[PDB]
Amino acid sequence: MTSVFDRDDIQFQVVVNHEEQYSIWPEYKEIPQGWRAAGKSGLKKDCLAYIEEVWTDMRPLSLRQHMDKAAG
Repeated sequence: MTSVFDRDDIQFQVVVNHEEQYSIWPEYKEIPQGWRAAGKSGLKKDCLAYIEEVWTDMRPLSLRQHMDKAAG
């Protein structure tokens, strides 16, 4: 057996600009000065779903991306 161990999970995070716009950024990269991390960090699909909401309390309108494929 090999000891490499397959763990190909590339994580991202949601970043917000001073214009309160929501974008995605890889976890492994430093954020450009002027933005900050917000929401949840995780897979790209997590980030996609999040921005769709973009916050949600009444209804996750990411449901409209279920018409596309799977909200991710």
